[PDB]
Amino acid sequence: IARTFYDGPEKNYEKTMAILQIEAEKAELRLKELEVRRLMRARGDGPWYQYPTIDKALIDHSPKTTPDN
Amino acid sequence: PFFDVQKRLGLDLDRWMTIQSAEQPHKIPGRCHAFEKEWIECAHGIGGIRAEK
Amino acid sequence: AKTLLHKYSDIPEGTECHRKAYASTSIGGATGLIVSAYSIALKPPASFLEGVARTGRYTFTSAAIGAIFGLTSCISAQVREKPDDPLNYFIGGCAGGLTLGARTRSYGIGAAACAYMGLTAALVKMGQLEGWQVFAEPKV
Amino acid sequence: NVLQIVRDHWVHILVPVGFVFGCYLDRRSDEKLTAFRNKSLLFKRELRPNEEVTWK
Amino acid sequence: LLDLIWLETILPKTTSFIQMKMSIMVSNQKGLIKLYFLSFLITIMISMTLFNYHE
Amino acid sequence: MPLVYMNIIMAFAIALAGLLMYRSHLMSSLLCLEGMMLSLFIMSTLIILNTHFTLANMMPIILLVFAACEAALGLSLLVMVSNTYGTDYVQNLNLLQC
Amino acid sequence: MNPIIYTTLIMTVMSGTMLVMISSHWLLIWIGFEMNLLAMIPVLMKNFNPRATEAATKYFLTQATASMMLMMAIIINLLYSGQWTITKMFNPVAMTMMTMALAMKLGLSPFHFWVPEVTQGISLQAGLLLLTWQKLAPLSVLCQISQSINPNLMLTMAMLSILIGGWGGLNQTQLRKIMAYSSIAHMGWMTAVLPYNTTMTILNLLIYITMTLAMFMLLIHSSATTTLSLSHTWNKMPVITSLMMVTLLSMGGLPPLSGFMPKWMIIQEMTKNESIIMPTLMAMTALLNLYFYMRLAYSSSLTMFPSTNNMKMKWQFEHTKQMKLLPTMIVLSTLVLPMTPALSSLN
Amino acid sequence: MLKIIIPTTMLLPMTWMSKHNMIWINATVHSLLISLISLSLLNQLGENSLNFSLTFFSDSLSAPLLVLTTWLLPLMLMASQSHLSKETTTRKKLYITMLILLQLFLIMTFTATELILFYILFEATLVPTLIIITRWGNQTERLNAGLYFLFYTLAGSLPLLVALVYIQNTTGSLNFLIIHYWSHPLSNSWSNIFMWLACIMAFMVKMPLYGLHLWLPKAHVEAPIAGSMVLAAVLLKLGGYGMMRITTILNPLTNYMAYPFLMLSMWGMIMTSSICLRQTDLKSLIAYSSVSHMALVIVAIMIQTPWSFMGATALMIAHGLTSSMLFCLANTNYERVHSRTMILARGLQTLLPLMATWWLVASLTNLALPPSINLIGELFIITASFSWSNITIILMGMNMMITALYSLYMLITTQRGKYTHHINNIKPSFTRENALMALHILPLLLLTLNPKMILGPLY
Amino acid sequence: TMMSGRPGRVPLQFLPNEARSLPPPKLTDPRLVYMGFLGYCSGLIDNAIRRRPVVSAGLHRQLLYVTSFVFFGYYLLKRQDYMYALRDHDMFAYVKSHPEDFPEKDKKTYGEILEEFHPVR
Ligand SMILES: CCCCCCCCCCCCCCCCCC(=O)OC[C@H](COP(=O)([O-])OCC(O)COP(=O)([O-])OC[C@@H](COC(=O)CCCCCCCCCCCCCCCCC)OC(=O)CCCCCCCCCCCCCCCCC)OC(=O)CCCCCCCCCCCCCCCCC
Ligand SMILES: CCCCCCCCCCCCCCCCCC(=O)OC[C@H](COP(=O)([O-])OCC(O)COP(=O)([O-])OC[C@@H](COC(=O)CCCCCCCCCCCCCCCCC)OC(=O)CCCCCCCCCCCCCCCCC)OC(=O)CCCCCCCCCCCCCCCCC
Ligand SMILES: CCCCCCCCCCCCCCCCCC(=O)OC[C@H](COP(=O)([O-])OCC(O)COP(=O)([O-])OC[C@@H](COC(=O)CCCCCCCCCCCCCCCCC)OC(=O)CCCCCCCCCCCCCCCCC)OC(=O)CCCCCCCCCCCCCCCCC
Ligand SMILES: CCCCCCCCCCCCCCCCC[C@@H](O)O[C@H](CO[C@H](O)CCCCCCCCCCCCCCC)COP(=O)(O)OCC[N+](C)(C)C
Ligand SMILES: CCCCCCCCCCCCCCCCC[C@@H](O)O[C@H](CO[C@H](O)CCCCCCCCCCCCCCC)COP(=O)(O)OCC[N+](C)(C)C
Ligand SMILES: CCCCCCCC/C=C\CCCCCCCC(=O)O[C@H](COC(=O)CCCCCCC/C=C/CCCCCCCC)COP(=O)(O)OCCN
Repeated sequence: IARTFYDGPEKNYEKTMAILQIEAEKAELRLKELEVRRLMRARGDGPWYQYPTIDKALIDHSPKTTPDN
Repeated sequence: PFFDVQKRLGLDLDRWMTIQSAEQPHKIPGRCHAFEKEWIECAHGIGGIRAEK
Repeated sequence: AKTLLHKYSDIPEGTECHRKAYASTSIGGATGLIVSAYSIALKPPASFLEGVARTGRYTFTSAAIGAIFGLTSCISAQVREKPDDPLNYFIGGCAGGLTLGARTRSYGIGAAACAYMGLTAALVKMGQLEGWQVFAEPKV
Repeated sequence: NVLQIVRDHWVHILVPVGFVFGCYLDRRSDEKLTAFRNKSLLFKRELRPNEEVTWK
Repeated sequence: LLDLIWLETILPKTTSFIQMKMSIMVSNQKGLIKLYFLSFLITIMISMTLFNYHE
Repeated sequence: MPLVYMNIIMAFAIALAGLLMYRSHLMSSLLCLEGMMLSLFIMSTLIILNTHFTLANMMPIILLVFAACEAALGLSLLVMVSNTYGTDYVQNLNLLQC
Repeated sequence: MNPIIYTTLIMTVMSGTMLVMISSHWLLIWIGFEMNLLAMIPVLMKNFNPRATEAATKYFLTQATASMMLMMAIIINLLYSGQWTITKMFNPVAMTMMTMALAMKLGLSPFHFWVPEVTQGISLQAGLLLLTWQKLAPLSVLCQISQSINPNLMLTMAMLSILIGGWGGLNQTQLRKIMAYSSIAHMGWMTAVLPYNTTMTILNLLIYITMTLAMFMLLIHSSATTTLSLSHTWNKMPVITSLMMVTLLSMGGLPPLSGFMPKWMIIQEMTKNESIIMPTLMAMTALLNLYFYMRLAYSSSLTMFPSTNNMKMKWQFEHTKQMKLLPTMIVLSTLVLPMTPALSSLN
Repeated sequence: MLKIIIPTTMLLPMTWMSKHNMIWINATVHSLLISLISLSLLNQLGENSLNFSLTFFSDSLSAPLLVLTTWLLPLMLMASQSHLSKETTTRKKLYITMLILLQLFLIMTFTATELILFYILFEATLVPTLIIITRWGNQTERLNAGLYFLFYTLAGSLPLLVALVYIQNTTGSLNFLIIHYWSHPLSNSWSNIFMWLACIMAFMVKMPLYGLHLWLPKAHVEAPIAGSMVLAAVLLKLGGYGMMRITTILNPLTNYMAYPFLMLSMWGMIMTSSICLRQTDLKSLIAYSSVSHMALVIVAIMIQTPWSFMGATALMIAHGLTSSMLFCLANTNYERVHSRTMILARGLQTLLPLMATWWLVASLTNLALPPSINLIGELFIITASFSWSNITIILMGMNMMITALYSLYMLITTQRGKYTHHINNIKPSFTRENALMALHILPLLLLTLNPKMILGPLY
Repeated sequence: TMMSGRPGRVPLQFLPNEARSLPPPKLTDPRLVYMGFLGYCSGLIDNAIRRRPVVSAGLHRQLLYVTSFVFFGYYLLKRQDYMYALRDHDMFAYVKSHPEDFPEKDKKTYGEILEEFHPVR
């Protein structure tokens, strides 16, 4: 029965080790992502939560019929 | 929500009227043209969150 | 506005039961006034006098409920020497619930109202202690 | 005789085929979790001169 | 007394009664825009005084 | 904020309150809508004139245009209401109660 | 009404919504709303009767008041900052006015009163348009200015919408009013997550639109506007009633159906913030919507109601015009949860 | 483990493409083959689980439940194929589809390796059951039974979803292995109190706990026989599986939060057991006995000792088999006389002797006759409770005596005495019914031959 | 909100150029197979609604259904993968550029940490 239908204990052992590593990495990544999101939303210095500001290419830099603009 | 078709095509459908410092006819300046241009140049490219403070 | 909630909260939990009762009855009167306004707007009373009667009835019921709640909760907290505990709030809420039953002249409403109000009052106290937010500020 | 009985009882192979496919898919799935094959502290062993993997 | 009356009364029967009462209260409107827009005015005043003051 | 600005905003608030209260006639409500348009036009014109926003000067004009559209729409609807009842009373518009 | 004129009016409604969506100027967004309303008023009145005139008048009055408040908020924002661009909305009073105007346009409580009546007063095609396409522009504007959303006001209106939709749907026998109340509850769910994540808002909007389109096309296939007229459908189109039952279960929010995906995600999002009490209340309140969906399912699919003799004649005739995208909309409305991660393609 | 999941998804199209008169044969044959295949999961390790993939895993607690589910589907088919004879082929295929979907959802539920997927399938099980009850039930109370079942479940299950997403955000994962290895104590806080309540109450309702049990008599009485079998045998044990999986994170709050529920489970044990003494309806009697047994299992899980856990697993399996058999036995009489009243058809031992011995064996197993696995589970739970508190023996012994009393009462009422005179439509028992009874009862004794297979991971 | 404004983003691209630096989803990806299954279900429902033999009414239109669903799903999967890759890239860069906010704590063994023991009895 063991030879025909089943494998050794090492296979399940090491598959469990690999699975545990993957899930632990995922958990640490989720916590890190939550912290990064909190910091980016609080500060606004990262690539995220960059709300638009007015384009400075729209400004007209020409004499305006009045020296003081 | 916002589909920025104008920016994709470079069309300028309504951007000419959005601000006081953008190409008025006969180069007539707004009352607060200098303050507005200073604010826009200061706040350009840093995002609303940073630009508020 | 929310300044009524401030006048209620700025008083310590187990001190000045009269001032706490006054703040609670102010909050109750405000809530009853809003409810009366909406009831008059949506269900007209067919006459001015009946409208003022309905407004006064609702406002008095709400003010009495608030006053009884505040007075009973403050007295329980001060007598038991145990502030920062939701039993005082639960007791006040149940007493407030009883007042509603007496105002509407119904034992079921009174009994039903007392359990629900008491539970609600206790939950609010626990939220104050722990720091639960009904309207969480966007943080992430 | 074969045609009619086959068109009648071809449904009797769906479940055996499903089981075979499930066995193959399980093999494919557990061939993706070999990051620790022959690397565990309890089962680290020297490979035989003829074999290449401790388990498949 | 317990299974057919009180355990029934507390959880499902009270829930059904309260939900039906609130449904009747909410749904049964006169259909007249006069009362609706009166409610809209009341809502606008409440929102302006309450939420807007606490900026 | 100058006092004229306050008066214009008070006019808008009065027109909005007048619209949100219905007496009997739909024409009176349409008049309150037109008053809200008028107050918005005056407010926009004053703001655009005080701060010399040159390109914004067409903005009130466009506003007026759509004002007419709303008015037109309302008037059309009012005709139909009258044709169904002979009066423009808002109390007749209660079929969708049930 | 002429087919060319109907096409032109539908195209004008869609162009107004697109103009609201693609504009960076407040005046252009206002003009898009105006054009949308102007072209929408006759579409509700395509089939002329006193009820349609009533619904059109009520819709016009509500949307005109909302437009007035919208323009006033825009002008106040311009006064306190000479900016026409749709952005953070520097003034709080103007922000409250804008939020209330958009809520009135969407139908959020307590501005909900017009939705059931307007939906009941118009045909099923106009109701489909009103309950699906008319929700895009106000939601787009709300998404763009979510940074200045007062969480208290918006969340209060959203919870009120969910409660009112759930309670109001319990009392309804007509199908159009049931759809209207479900729409109000779904709008509350959509706007509850708005201050936290607009991607969740867009996901909920897409799922809701798919489910609503499926429901309305099923109700058009089986020409039923009341509970008892829908009770007859099993004797002519049993498959239609079975599909309708599965769609109703999906709208009830039961897993593993598609309608579970939005609320699930929304709950998770509010739990990334603190926000624990609100999602719990919203779930226990969506229980009411599930209840009256299940009541409809009992009447239409899980029991066989008595029929009439003339129905036999209907057994001899097929459907002349078949609505395309109905099978696709049913499938997307039921069997889509396993593809949940694809929402990452929405931000 | 896809070698079991895929064959059920293949049961689906095979059923939908089989010809009109061979749906039952094909479904039965291939369901039995699938159960034979699933029997290979009983070879469990001694230290950790069988982690097949990143999404599915099996330990010695879920393997007997999977075997019970796969074995129960053919019994449900055999018992259903009698009262659906006049049904059209399409609706018969629809009924078989409902049963197949239920079994597939249960199979994935018992082996989901993370809590959100487990929740999704645990709730997905509701739809096929509700459709079965409210579409193929017989009386007009089936609609109310379905409503009670659905809303009782969802009211307790939605806060579980909120708590689960909260836990995932706070800790970072919901995988059972990571959850167990990284477990931390819960502090005595109001927030922790409500988190405990949210995590526990869904499974409390699914047992059901005494007080929240009013859906079970309605649902189990109004349902068709297959619905009753799946409700009593498997769907009641989802609560126990979830409880014994989620209690690993609720310590040490449980030590003082279990105090109310324990009381409700102990005294309630008596109350429901007394109700069976005065039941005029056979199906309601069986349902209330199920409630009392599940109360015992709740006590076992709440006191949280290794002997209690072994007893809970054994009792869950034993009750599943026994309650399924009892429901089938009652249904045979129902199809005979079309009435559920117990005193209507009396003295059936004279007319149906072999069915009478099936009744006797089922009743003997129900009242925990040694050395059945029913007694093994009950006795292990009783010893664990006695270790917990020596005063519990009073309540447990009271329950044992009342259980024997109502079991033998039902047996004597239905089988003994004299036959009702006017009832003349009692035909001889069919081969199908006797085979169904034998296939229910033989696994029970074969299992008491080798009990370590149903004693759980704590063995 | 979070990703709508990101520097160097073309508005309506749906697939930026840098997305080609990622492995394309395999044609046997189970999500693609599920999209094909959804197309098949849509085809069967179409057959059933128009009162046609469900399994074997229109094979050409069923094939069009399946291929359309697979076609759309391929690009949907590509965009989803790209957006997740972007999220990970931005998070890692933000962690790297703000070291004081993500400090590596001292590693302690269970022989030194004192956990309170709660007996079960
Ligand atoms: C920028 C954003 C802001 C925008 C908004 C700004 C708003 C401010 C500007 C406003 C300028 C106004 C200029 C013209 C307005 C147009 C009015 C109109 O067209 O009338 C149509 C409308 C329809 O008339 P109709 O159809 O031709 O005649 C048929 C009958 O009217 C009806 O037939 P029936 O006789 O058969 O019906 C029975 C009888 C039934 O009559 C009644 O039942 C009413 C009696 C209620 C008693 C009031 C409470 C008494 C005690 C409260 C004490 C306060 C606190 C004290 C301490 C605690 C006390 C215990 O009549 C009614 O149904 C009337 C109900 C409606 C009453 C007025 C509605 C106003 C809002 C709802 C108030 C609800 C009051 C409850 C408590 C509220 C909180 C204090 O006329 C009326 O509604 C009647 C009164 C109108 C005259 C007064 C108008 C002034 C109100 C303006 C806003 C409220 C104050 C704002 C101040 C803000 C601070 C600066
Ligand atoms: C989960 C497992 C299973 C659990 C589920 C099942 C159990 C729970 C549910 C069942 C019990 C809950 C029932 C709720 C109340 C029902 C009333 C109702 O629905 O109204 C409609 C119903 C009919 O509506 P209606 O038309 O307005 O009334 C017409 C009447 O027919 C016309 O009536 P009448 O004209 O002939 O006379 C009326 C008048 C005259 O009264 C009477 O007629 C007869 C007297 C009845 C009440 C007075 C008590 C006398 C006997 C008690 C003596 C001590 C007992 C032992 C306690 C110490 C233990 C060592 O009534 C009163 O004024 C009574 C005032 C209330 C004073 C009682 C305060 C007791 C508080 C509890 C203290 C102990 C807690 C346990 C702590 C244990 C710690 C180890 O009202 C009634 O008929 C009943 C009213 C009497 C109230 C009885 C309440 C006492 C029972 C204890 C309740 C505690 C359980 C819940 C805790 C939270 C509650 C605040
Ligand atoms: C999770 C794992 C996978 C599961 C995924 C989900 C389930 C599968 C996908 C679902 C969608 C697929 C098809 C949908 C349209 C079908 C509708 C239909 O009526 O079908 C009729 C049709 C038979 O009718 P017919 O032959 O045309 O002539 C008879 C007349 O049509 C006679 O017509 P009639 O007018 O007399 O019929 C009247 C009848 C008609 O009523 C119905 O048939 C119900 C329609 C189903 C609703 C589907 C909605 C969308 C799907 C949602 C599913 C939710 C799943 C989640 C769990 C919650 C469950 C609700 O209505 C009634 O009598 C009232 C009964 C009320 C019961 C209420 C329950 C209804 C809802 C049940 C939904 C559960 C899913 C069912 C799936 C299978 C159903 C066919 O069924 C089929 O033949 C199709 C079966 C599948 C074909 C597969 C064959 C492919 C080749 C086999 C080999 C495989 C590969 C080979 C390679 C290996 C190497 C060798
Ligand atoms: C039909 C059956 C359904 C199932 C029933 C389930 C029952 C759930 C009840 C759970 C029991 C525990 C809940 C509260 C834990 C402590 C008990 C209470 O007495 O608190 C005391 C405190 O005194 C007061 O009782 C405080 C609570 C007062 C308000 C609660 C009364 C609610 C009435 C019961 C309602 C019935 C439940 C059903 C609701 C629908 C303890 O004193 P203290 O050591 O300092 O606090 C310990 C907890 N700390 C450390 C986190 C602070
Ligand atoms: C139940 C399923 C409902 C889905 C609804 C219909 C499904 C088909 C969708 C049709 C696809 C074509 C739409 C767009 C293709 C080309 C246009 C392209 O440029 O759009 C860009 C990107 O395309 C769209 O944005 C994404 C559309 C993808 C829709 C699929 C996600 C469905 C949600 C997950 C449920 C799982 C469903 C599985 C498939 C059925 C827009 O970029 P951007 O200018 O920056 O967006 C501005 C607005 N934002 C930032 C706020 C988002
Ligand atoms: C068949 C009917 C069954 C009814 C079951 C329904 C009730 C189940 C018990 C209540 C579940 C609500 C729990 C909410 C989700 C848990 C998440 C959690 O615990 O997080 C807490 C949040 O805890 C809460 O906020 C809980 C608030 C509860 C509000 C909902 C009230 C529901 C009714 C309460 C009384 C009834 C409960 C028991 C009833 C049993 C059924 C009879 C920590 O959050 P933070 O804000 O960050 O605090 C730490 C930092 N300061």
